[PDB]
Amino acid sequence: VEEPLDLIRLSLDERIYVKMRNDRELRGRLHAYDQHLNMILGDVEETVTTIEIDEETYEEIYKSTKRNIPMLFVRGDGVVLVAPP
Amino acid sequence: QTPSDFLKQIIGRPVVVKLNSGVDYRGVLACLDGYMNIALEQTEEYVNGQLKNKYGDAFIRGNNVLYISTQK
Amino acid sequence: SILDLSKYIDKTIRVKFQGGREASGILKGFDPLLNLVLDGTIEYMRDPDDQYKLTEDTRQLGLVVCRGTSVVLICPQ
Amino acid sequence: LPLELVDKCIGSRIHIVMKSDKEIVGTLLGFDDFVNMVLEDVTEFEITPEGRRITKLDQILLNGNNITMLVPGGEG
Amino acid sequence: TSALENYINRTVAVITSDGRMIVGTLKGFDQTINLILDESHERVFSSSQGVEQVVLGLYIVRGDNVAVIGEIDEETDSALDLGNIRAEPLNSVAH
Amino acid sequence: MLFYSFFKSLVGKDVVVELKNDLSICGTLHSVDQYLNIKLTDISVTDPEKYPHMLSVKNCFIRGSVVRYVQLPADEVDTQLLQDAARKEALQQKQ
Amino acid sequence: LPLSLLKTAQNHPMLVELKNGETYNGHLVSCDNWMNINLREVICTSRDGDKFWRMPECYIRGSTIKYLRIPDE
Repeated sequence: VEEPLDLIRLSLDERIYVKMRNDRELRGRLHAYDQHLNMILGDVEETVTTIEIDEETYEEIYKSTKRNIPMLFVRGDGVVLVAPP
Repeated sequence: QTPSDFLKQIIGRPVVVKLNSGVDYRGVLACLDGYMNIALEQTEEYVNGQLKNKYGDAFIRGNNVLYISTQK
Repeated sequence: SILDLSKYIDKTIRVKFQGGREASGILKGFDPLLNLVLDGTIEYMRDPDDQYKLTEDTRQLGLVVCRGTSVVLICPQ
Repeated sequence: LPLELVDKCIGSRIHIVMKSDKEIVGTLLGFDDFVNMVLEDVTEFEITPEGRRITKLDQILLNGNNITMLVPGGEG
Repeated sequence: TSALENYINRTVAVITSDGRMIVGTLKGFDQTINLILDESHERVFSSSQGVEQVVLGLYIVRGDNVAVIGEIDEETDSALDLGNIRAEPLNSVAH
Repeated sequence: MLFYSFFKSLVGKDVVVELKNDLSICGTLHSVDQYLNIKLTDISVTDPEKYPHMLSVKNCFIRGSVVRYVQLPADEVDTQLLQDAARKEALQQKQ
Repeated sequence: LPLSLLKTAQNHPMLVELKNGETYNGHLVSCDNWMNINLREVICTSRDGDKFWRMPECYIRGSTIKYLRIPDE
């Protein structure tokens, strides 16, 4: 029985896509994780997605910003899902 | 025991996995564990239409999983 | 531990629950983990418009079990 | 005893109400220590929107984390 | 080891998970960060009405709701520095 | 254990903690515990001091539950240790 | 030290703000090691001041407590 954790440790050293709580995603190289899904990612890019609304029409314009960092610890409680890019 | 036997006879079946946040993930159940962590292959993501189609395995936290269901 | 539910064993009680739910019903049984068996169960929900007007938001459920894990407060009714 | 009541509801219809305005009606197949429940041919209702969200077929594992109320025999 | 031992009976700034700062004195703690504090007051309203700033002396904060405790450089009892009110009010830990 | 032992190796390194409240704190790692609560010495609010709610605070205790991110430099970490330890650890938690 | 203060705080007036922003005003009769309480002679109030109900005993799950304001004593 390979557990999901055993199959996600097959993706160690590789670039992963992580979707987080608060309309944010990370992409980076997976150096480590535990059973809580705390993660150490190297060479990461965070993307923050927000909804701007036109005041008159109520039409939504999607906008984004990006942050990049060499090495980053991620608390597992913010993680919704992991996949590749 | 009824859940561990459920776990054994849903490996390999297509399933729907719904999270607490209301996101629905559909695909083939590659693995599960006792804490309800999930990996699914060929996963679609639904909320307000199609939001993601996934091309490799996706791993889902069991603490955030609301239900897992066979798809028929 | 602290509250012996045997004093409440047969009367209508008021129970608030973690998701915002309020339930009222006759206590018929319980365990140390505070799982409860209630009879004549009424479930009330809370919306922004339903505060003192708590009666329109009413569902009847009859015999129920309330899960002791999400129990937030218990008092007489 | 509450867990004895849930045992008595195996093979009966049951309605499972979560903390949110959401509920799940189906046949109770069994449960574990934590009250994770296996349900068969399940209807998923959101109460607030006044509509079912899906008709499930086969078995579901519904996590006991968000389960507030268990009603044997189902709705009315 | 990371204990709240050094912060005992010294002035402290507490951020609750709601997004609320507190000035207080830490009288006691446990291993779940349940905070027993005295002489508590806010920080966002001291510049408007300094009498209303003083909420209380003596309260139990539950450790589940504590985000942050900061150690401040108190000269002697009856003194602290700074005040603020035109800042983008701080958010909650929920997102 | 893994991340507890990982943060024990980074004591005395300069790190940036970004919280769930969007507050970002520069500081020197002094200690960590089993729940990954952090105590940071000689702190400064990074990004801007737009969160002036501290200022007079030089050392903070951070509840591990309110951490979103801990930014680190690449020089501080052996990536071979981290991958080897991770393969051994996920194997340990479930067996 | 905190739960020890609550054990000795048996018989004091107390104001309890919960997670749900509701206020309880009563006199502590018992606590446990998990911080659950029972209290005597009780006022239930919303954060906005709406008094909804009054009770003689009430049990509060410790997980739902935001904070407890004790007397200045």
